[PDB]
Amino acid sequence: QHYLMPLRDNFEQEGIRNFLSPGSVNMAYTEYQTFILEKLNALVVGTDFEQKDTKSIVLATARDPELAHVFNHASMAHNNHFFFDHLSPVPVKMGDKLFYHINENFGSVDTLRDEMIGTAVSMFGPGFVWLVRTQLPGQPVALRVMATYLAGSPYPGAHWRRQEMDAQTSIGSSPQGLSNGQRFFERSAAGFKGNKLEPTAPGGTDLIPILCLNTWEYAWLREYGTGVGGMGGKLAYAQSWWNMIDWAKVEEEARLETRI
Amino acid sequence: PNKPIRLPPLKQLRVRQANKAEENPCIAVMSSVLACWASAGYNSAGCATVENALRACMDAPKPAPKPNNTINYHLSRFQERLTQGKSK
Amino acid sequence: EDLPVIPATAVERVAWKTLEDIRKELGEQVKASEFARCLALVKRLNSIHPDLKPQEIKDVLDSFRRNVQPFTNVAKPIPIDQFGRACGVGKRKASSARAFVVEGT
Amino acid sequence: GKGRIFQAAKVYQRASEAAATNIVSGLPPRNPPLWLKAIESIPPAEINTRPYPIQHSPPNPRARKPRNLFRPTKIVYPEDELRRDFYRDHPWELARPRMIIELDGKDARFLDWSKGLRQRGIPLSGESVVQRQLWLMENQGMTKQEAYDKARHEFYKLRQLEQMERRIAVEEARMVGGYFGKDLLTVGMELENKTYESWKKWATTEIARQESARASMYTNVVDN
Amino acid sequence: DEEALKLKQQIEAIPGNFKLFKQTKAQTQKLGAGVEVRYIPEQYLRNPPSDASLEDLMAAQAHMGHNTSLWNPANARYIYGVRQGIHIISLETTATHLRRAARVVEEVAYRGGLILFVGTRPGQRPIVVRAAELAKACHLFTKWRPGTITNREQLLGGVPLTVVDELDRPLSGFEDHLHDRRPLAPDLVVCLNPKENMTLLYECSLAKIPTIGIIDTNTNPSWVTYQIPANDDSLRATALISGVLGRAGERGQKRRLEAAQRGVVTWKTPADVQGYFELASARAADARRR
Amino acid sequence: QEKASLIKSVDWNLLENKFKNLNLSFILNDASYAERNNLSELLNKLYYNVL
RNA sequence: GGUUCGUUCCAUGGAAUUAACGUAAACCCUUGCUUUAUUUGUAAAUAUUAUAAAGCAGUUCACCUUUAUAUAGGAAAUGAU
Ligand SMILES: [K+]
Ligand SMILES: [Mg+2]
Ligand SMILES: [Mg+2]
Ligand SMILES: [Mg+2]
Repeated sequence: QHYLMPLRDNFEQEGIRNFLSPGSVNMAYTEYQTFILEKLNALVVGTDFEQKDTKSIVLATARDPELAHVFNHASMAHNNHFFFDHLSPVPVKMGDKLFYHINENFGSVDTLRDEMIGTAVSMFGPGFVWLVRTQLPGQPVALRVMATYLAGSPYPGAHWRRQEMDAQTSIGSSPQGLSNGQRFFERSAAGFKGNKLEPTAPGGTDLIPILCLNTWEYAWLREYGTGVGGMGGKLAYAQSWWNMIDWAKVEEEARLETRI
Repeated sequence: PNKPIRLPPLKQLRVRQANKAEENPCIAVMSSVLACWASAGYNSAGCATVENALRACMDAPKPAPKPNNTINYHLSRFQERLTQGKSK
Repeated sequence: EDLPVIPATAVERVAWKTLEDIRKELGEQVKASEFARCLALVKRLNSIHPDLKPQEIKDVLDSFRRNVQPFTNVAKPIPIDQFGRACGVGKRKASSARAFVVEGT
Repeated sequence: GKGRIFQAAKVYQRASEAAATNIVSGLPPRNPPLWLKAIESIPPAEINTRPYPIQHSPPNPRARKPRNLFRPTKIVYPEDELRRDFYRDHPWELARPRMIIELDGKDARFLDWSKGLRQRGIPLSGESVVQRQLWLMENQGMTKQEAYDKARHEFYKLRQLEQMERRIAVEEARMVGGYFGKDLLTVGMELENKTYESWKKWATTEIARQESARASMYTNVVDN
Repeated sequence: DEEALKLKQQIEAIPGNFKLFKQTKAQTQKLGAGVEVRYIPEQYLRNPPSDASLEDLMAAQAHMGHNTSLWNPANARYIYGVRQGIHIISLETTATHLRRAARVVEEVAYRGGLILFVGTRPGQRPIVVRAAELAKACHLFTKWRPGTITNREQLLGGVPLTVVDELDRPLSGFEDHLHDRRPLAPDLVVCLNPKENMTLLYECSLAKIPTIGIIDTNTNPSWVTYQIPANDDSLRATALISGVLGRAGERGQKRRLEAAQRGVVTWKTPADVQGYFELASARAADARRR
Repeated sequence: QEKASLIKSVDWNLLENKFKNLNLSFILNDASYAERNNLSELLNKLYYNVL
C-alpha cells in the first residue's frame, strides 16, 4: 500500500520559519497527504496499480474516462509533494546559469515573479502553477509558465488532464469565446478519435516541470488566512513563497545545455 | 441419453484421411452430358450448351493441392490425456 | 534490454550464418528449433542503435556474420568487327555454326 | 508389471557396502564417493505408507463397515455457506474482477474485522461481506440473517460512492478543460460492426450457395 | 526525399532523447509516495530467499495438487485435503521436506560434490541456470539423453574435464589422466519435474546417485531419494524451491573454500584419481632405480 | 566436422585470384604499391623463401 | 506426426548414443561460360569452328504459397538464366 514519506528537511516537525508554521505544514502534508493516500489505497487496493508509482498512475489513468477519480488522487499526491520538495529551509541565491537563462525567456526575474504570482490569483481556484521546460526537437531549451487546475498534470503523456482553461468563463459568444470554444472541441474530438494535435517527442521529454506552486485552499487558508483588507491571503502566500525557492535544485532539475 | 465414452487405450489416435478427398469436377459435368443424351438425344441441339461445358472443363487446369491438415499431430499430444492411455 | 531499438526497415541487411555453419564450427549437432530461437536473439540485439550499442554486443554479433562470396562467371560480349560483322556461334546436337550478321538487304 | 524396481532410497546402503571392502582382495578400500559422508546423517523419509488422513468433518458414526478410510477429506469452512448465499443474491458481483494471486501470503495479518468492511490489502468484494458477517454472527451473537443485513447494507453504501465518483470525476474534469478517450460503450459498438460485417459476408455467400441447391434439384440440362 | 529524411532525424535523435529521458526518470519518478512493493515476478532469481516459509510457499501456489481423479494414492501422506476438485498439499510437509533437501544440497557441496539441477520445461531454463551459478553446479534444461550416466563413456566422450585442487584452482600434470579417465557423474541430481523425466532418475538409482525431486500429487514418490511434496506445474513454486536449494549450495561452497584457506580439506582424492597416483609412483620408481 | 560439408566461396589468397592480370608489366608498374618493381620482391611476398 | 526423389530433414517417444557397407556425394561423357594452347585442324582475321587441360555454374535469383512456427513446396513457350 502507498504510504506517506517524510519531507525534505524535517518540515513536518519544524516547518519553514518564515513561510509555513509547523502546524500548517502538519495539516498541509502529514494530514492531507495521508487522507489522499487512504483514498488512493482503497481505489487501487486490488488493481494493477497496487504497486505502481504515483507518476506511473498519473500517466496510466490520464485518458481513461472510468479512472478519472483515481487520476485526481494520484495526480494530487504527486503535485503536492512536488511542491514541498522544492521548498528550501533558507533562502538560496539564484544560480548564474539559471538566472541568465530566465532573462532570455522572461526578460528579468521580476517579470517571472509577477507572472506566476499573478497567474495564481487570476485563476481564482485551486490548482498548481508550473515553470515548464519546453524543448522541441530542434528548438532551444525555452521556458514558460503553465497553470493547472484542481488536479492537472503538466507532463505531455498526461495532456488529457492538463486543465489549463476553465470552460465556464472562457467559452462564450465573444471573439475570444468562439476561439477558445473551437479549441475545446478540437481537442475533445481529436482526443476521442485518437488523432494527435501537437507532435511530441518520445519519452515525454518536451516538457520537464522544474518548479511548482500549490495554490489550494488548505495550504494557505490557515497560515495567511482569507486575506481581507490585503493583509495576508493568497497573494501574500505566493509572495512569501518566492523567498524559499530552492533555486539550486530548480537549476539542477532544469538540466540546461551548456550555452555559456 | 449417455455421454461419449472414454476411449480405450489405443496404439495411435488419428484419422485415416486427414485432408478431405477432392472429387474430380469434370466427372460431374459428364454426368449432365450423359443425362441429355438419355432424354433429348445424341445428335440433338439441346446438349450443345452442355457438351461445350464438358470440353471447357477438361481444358481448364486442375487446382493445386491444399496444405495438409495437422489434426493427427494434435491428436497425438492429447491421446494419453483424453483416452485411457497408449498401448503397444 | 532497456536500450532502444530501430525499426526493421532501417536495419542494415546482414548475412547471418546458417544452421550448418554453426554445426561445423562448434563441432556439435544443434537442433534447428533451438538454433532458430538463438538466431532471433541475434536479430533482436542487432536492432539496438549503433551509437548506443555497446562494444560487447558488437564483437558477439561479428561472429555470426557469413562471409561467403559466390563465384562470378560473366560471359564475354560478342564484339563487332571494324567492318560491322558480328560472329555468333550456335550448335545443335552434332554441329556448330558461325553466322556473320551485317547490315544489308 | 509395467513398473521398474526403483532403489533410490537405498543408494546409501548400497554405496556404503560397495565401498566397505575392495574388489582386489589384499588391498585397502579406495576412498568412497564424495556424497557418501554428506548424507551420512540425513536418512530418507518413510514413503508409501497410507495413514489415517485428517478428518475435516465428523465421519459418519452410523456406518458399521465404513470405506475410504485412507481417502483425503474435503475442506469445508463455515464461510462456504455464506459465500454461496451472497454471490447468488448478487450474481453480477462475479463480473467485478478479483485477483487470486497472492503477493507474499501475509494478507491475513492486517485484517481486523471489528472495524468495518474496508480492510488493508484486500479489495471490497463479497468476501469482505462474508468475513464481516461471520464476525458479527459469532462475536456479537447475531443470527445469520441479522448479521447478513447489517454487513450487506454497509457494502451498498460503499459501492454507491464508487459509481458516483466516476460520473462526477469526468464531469468535473471537463469543466476545466479535461478531455478523455473513447469510452467503453463506444469501443464496444465499433467491435460489433467489424463482426457484423463479417457475418454479412457469410450470409450472402451461403444464401447464394443455397440457390444453386434449389436449382440443381430439378433438371434443365436439355435447354428446351 | 523529405519523407525518408524524417527517419534520419528520429534515428539520430534516439541517443539524445534516451539520455534525457533516463535523467528525467531519476527526478520525478518517486515523489508522490512510497510504494510497499512486496512481490516482484523476477524476485526469486535476482535475490532468492535462504529459507522458504509457509507464507512464501502458499503465495507461490506450492500447494495446488492435481485433480483428485489423477492422483497416486502412494503419496497420500502429504495431502492436507480436497478443495476446488484438487488435492491440497500440506504447507508444513512441503517446508519440512524443503529444509531437509537444502541440508543435503549444502553438505554435498561442502564435500566437493558435483550437483546437477535438472528442470526440463518451457520456462524452467532461467531458474535452473540461476541455481547452478549460485551452487557452482551443472544445469540441464532440455531432454536428458538416455544413457548419459549408464552409457557415459560414449555420450560424454569428447567433453573436456579439468583437475582442481582444494581451492578449485586447476592443477598441472594430469594431462595423461584426462585422456583415459572416464566421464563424470553427478554426485547429486535435483529434478524440478520428476514426473516428466524418469529415465534420468532411474539411471541415478541404478548408478547409486542420490536425487531430490518435487513430488506432485500424481508423481510416484519412490522415484527419488528426498521428496519435496509441492506443485511442479507452477513456474512460481519451482523458482522458489530452486532458489532455496541454490542458496544452500552457495552457503556450502563458502564453508568449503573458507576451510581450505585454513588448510582444512573437507574431502579426499576420489578413487579414480587415487589409482592414478599409485601408478605414477610405480612409473617414477623405475626412474629412481634406472 | 569430419562429415560437415564445405561452402563454395572464393579464396582470394589463391595466386590466380590475387593477380587477375598475370603480366609482370601491369603487376610491377606501380599498380598499388610503389617501388616493388624488383621481381624478387614480388615473389618473396607470395612464396616462402628459404634463402 | 509431418515432409522428402530418398531412414532426406524437422518434431517427438517411461532409452537411446553410435560405427561400417549399400544409398548420397564424387567420378567419366555431354551442356553454357572463363583462361590457356594454334599443328597435322581453321577462308580471312583483331580469334569465331575444331582440338583439350584446368576452373565456374541451378532451382541460383525473382514471384506465389506455407503446418506445430520446427523442417518447405509450387508454378514449366510469354520472370531472369
Ligand atoms: K572451344
Ligand atoms: Mg504435475
Ligand atoms: Mg531417434
Ligand atoms: Mg551413387
